[PDB]
Amino acid sequence: SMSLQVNLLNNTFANPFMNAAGVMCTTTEELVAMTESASGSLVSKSCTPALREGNPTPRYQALPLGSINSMGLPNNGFDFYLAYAAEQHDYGKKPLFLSMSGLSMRENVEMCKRLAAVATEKGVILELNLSCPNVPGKPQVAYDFDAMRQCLTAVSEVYPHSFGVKMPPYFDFAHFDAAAEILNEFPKVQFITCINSIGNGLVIDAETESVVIKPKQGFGGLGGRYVLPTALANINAFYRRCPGKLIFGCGGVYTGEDAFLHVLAGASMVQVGTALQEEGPSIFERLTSELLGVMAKKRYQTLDEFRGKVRTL
Amino acid sequence: SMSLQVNLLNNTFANPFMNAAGVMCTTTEELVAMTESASGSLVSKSCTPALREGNPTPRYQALPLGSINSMGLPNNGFDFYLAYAAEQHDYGKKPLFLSMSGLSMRENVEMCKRLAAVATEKGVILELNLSCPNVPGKPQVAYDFDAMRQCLTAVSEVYPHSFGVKMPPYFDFAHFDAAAEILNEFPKVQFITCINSIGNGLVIDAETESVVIKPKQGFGGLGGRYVLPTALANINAFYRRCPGKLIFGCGGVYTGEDAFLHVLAGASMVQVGTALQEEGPSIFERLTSELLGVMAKKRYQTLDEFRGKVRTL
Ligand SMILES: Cc1cc2nc3c(=O)[nH]c(=O)nc-3n(C[C@H](O)[C@H](O)[C@H](O)COP(=O)(O)O)c2cc1C
Ligand SMILES: Cc1cc2nc3c(=O)[nH]c(=O)nc-3n(C[C@H](O)[C@H](O)[C@H](O)COP(=O)(O)O)c2cc1C
Ligand SMILES: O=C(O)/C=C/C(=O)O
Ligand SMILES: O=C(O)/C=C/C(=O)O
Ligand code: NI
Repeated sequence: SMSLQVNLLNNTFANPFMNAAGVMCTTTEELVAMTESASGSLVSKSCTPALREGNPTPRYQALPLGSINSMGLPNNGFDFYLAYAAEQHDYGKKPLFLSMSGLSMRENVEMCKRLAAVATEKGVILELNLSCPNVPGKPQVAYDFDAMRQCLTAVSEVYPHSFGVKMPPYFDFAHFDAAAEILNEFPKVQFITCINSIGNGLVIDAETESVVIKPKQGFGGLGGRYVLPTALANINAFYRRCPGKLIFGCGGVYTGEDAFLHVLAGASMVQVGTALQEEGPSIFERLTSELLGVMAKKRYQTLDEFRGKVRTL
Repeated sequence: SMSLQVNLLNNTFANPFMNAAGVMCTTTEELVAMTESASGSLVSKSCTPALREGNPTPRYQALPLGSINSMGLPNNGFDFYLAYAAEQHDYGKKPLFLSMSGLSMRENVEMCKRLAAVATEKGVILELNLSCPNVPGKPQVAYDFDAMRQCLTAVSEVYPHSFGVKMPPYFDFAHFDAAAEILNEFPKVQFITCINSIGNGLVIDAETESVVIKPKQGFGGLGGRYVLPTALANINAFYRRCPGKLIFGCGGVYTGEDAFLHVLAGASMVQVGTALQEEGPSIFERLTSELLGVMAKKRYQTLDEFRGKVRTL
C-alpha cells in the first residue's frame, strides 16, 4: 500500500533517510554500520585531502534541544573515503554519497579530479560541503557568494558529474534568492542539502558558567530541535527557488513526523544528524516505521504525494 | 545582599529586564503596562514614520519551542512613540527605549532628526532596529555591511546622542568581525542588542500540512527556545569584539537562568520577547525573582560580578 521509495540521481532509494554528513560515517565501521542500517542511503564524513584530527575535545555536546559541535572536520582523508566508495561500499545495498569539504577551492578541485573516475565506475555521488562552520579561520564558503560561485565553478569545471551541495542555513529572502541564483547557474548541482548546522551558536552551561565545547571559545554548529524551522525554511526556500534541483533536507529530524515535515517542505532525501548521533543507526528502522505511520495516518502512499506540498496561507 | 541594578548611559535600571522591541509595546496600554511592570526598562514597538498595519494575519504563532512571527512592523507610527516618550512616559519609573525601524535609511534619518530633541529633553534612548526580518521586499539592513555602515553614518550625522542597534544574529566569525568592525566605527552606538529573531524560519504544522503564519509563505522570525544559543553566541561575540559598547541580550529568555546565561555571555540588559508575549508583563516579577535566586545560589551579588565572564575551555 505504501512506499518510502525515492528515485533520484539515476538511483533507487528504499527510503529517503540517510545520515547527515559527519554523523556516524567517519570510520569503516561507521560506514559499514550505515550501509547495514535501514537507511535509504548514507554519506561519508566530509573529507579533506589528508586525514585531519579535527578540533580539540570536547567538541561535541548533546543538548536537550539538539547538539552543538565544533568537530573541525576530523576525517580519515579523501583517499580513505574514495577507497571506501571505490572498493568497499556495497552499492547493492544502497547508494553512497561522499561528502567533500576541502579547506580551499584547490583542495576540492584536486579531490574532485580523483573522485571523477570512482563516481563514473561505482556511482558514488558527491555532496560538496560548502558550509563547514567549525574550522577555525575558515568561513562557511556559501556565506560568501563569490567564494561559493567560485567553488561551484571550479568543481563544475573539473568534475564531470552531477553533485549536490550541502548548504548553510540562510535567514533572509535576499540570501535565498542570491544563493539560488548562483546554484541555478550550475546545472551539475542537482541536489541541495539544506541544511548544515546553524553556525556558531554558543551553548553556555549555567551550572559550570562555561561553554561546553573547547574549540572557538565554545562557538559551534547547532543541530537538532533548534534547527528544524530553519531547516524547513531553507529546504522550502530552495525547493521553490531551484525548481530544476532536488532538495535534501537535513536538520532537526528526530521522528517520522519531522521527516514528514522535511518532505512537505520539499525534501527528497532526509538526513539525520544529531538524532542519529544520539541513537545510533538503529534510528533508521524507527524513522522509516514512524514516517510510514505518519503517512498511513494521513493516507499518503508515496512521498511524491506530498513532497513540497506544504500549504501556505 | 544582591542587586540586579544596571547602570548605563547615565541611567540606573532597577534590573536588566525589559521587553524585546515589538513585544507588548505597541499601544499606550502596553507601554503603560510595561512601565507599571517590574521590568528594569521597556522599549517601544519598532516604529516607522507613519503608522503601519503590518502584515496579514495570522502573523504570530506561539510554539512549544518559541514563536514564529511575520508581524511586518505594525506600529502606531513614529509620532505616537515620540509623543509617548516626550509627554507620557514616567521616567521616574524606569528609563525608556524607543525602537526605530525606518524602511529606509532616509526614514531613520528623518525620525532621528525629530527624536534628537526628545532624547535631550526626556532621556528616551534610541534602539535603532537594523534587523527587521519580516517586511516583504526589505532585507535586514545589518546583513548588508555597507548599508549598515551607511545607515549608522547617516543616523550619527543627525542624532547627537548615544543609541543602540538591534542586530540580527550572525552565524560566522567572519560576520561577527565584519559587523563588530562597522559598529566600532560609531562611538554613538553605545549598545548592541543581540538578537533580533532568527530570520525567516518556516514552521510547518504536521497536522494541517501548512505553514502557520500568512505573510511571506509562512516564513517568519523565530524567537524563544530556538534562539538561545544563537543569541548567546551573538551577545558574546559582540561583547568580545565591541569592548567599548554594552550588549543587550535578546533571545530565548524564559527564566532567570536564561537571563543569567545572557549576562554571563556579556549582556547588560536582557530583553524578553516570546516569553513575555506568552506570559504578559507579570513575567518580570518572576524573572527578577528567578535571576536573584540563580545569583543567590551561585553567590553573586551583582550582575557586574559575572557579566561576560562565561568560561571558555
Ligand atoms: C558531530 C557532527 C559532525 C558533523 N559533520 C558534518 C560534516 O562533516 N559535513 C557536513 O556537511 N555536515 C556535518 N554536520 C552537520 C550535519 O550534517 C547536519 O547538517 C546538522 O547536524 C543538522 O542536522 P541535525 O539537526 O539532524 O543534527 C555535522 C554535525 C554534527 C553534529
Ligand atoms: C511578535 C513579535 C514582534 C516583534 N517586533 C519586533 C520589533 O518591532 N523590533 C525588533 O527589533 N524586534 C522585534 N521582535 C523580535 C524581538 O525583539 C526579539 O528580538 C526576538 O523575539 C527574540 O527574542 P525572544 O526569543 O525573547 O522572543 C519581535 C518579536 C516578536 C515575536
Ligand atoms: O566537522 C565539522 O566540524 C562539521 C562540519 C560541518 O558541519 O559541515
Ligand atoms: O515587526 C516585525 O515583523 C518584526 C520586527 C523585528 O523583529 O525587528
Ligand atoms: Ni548571515
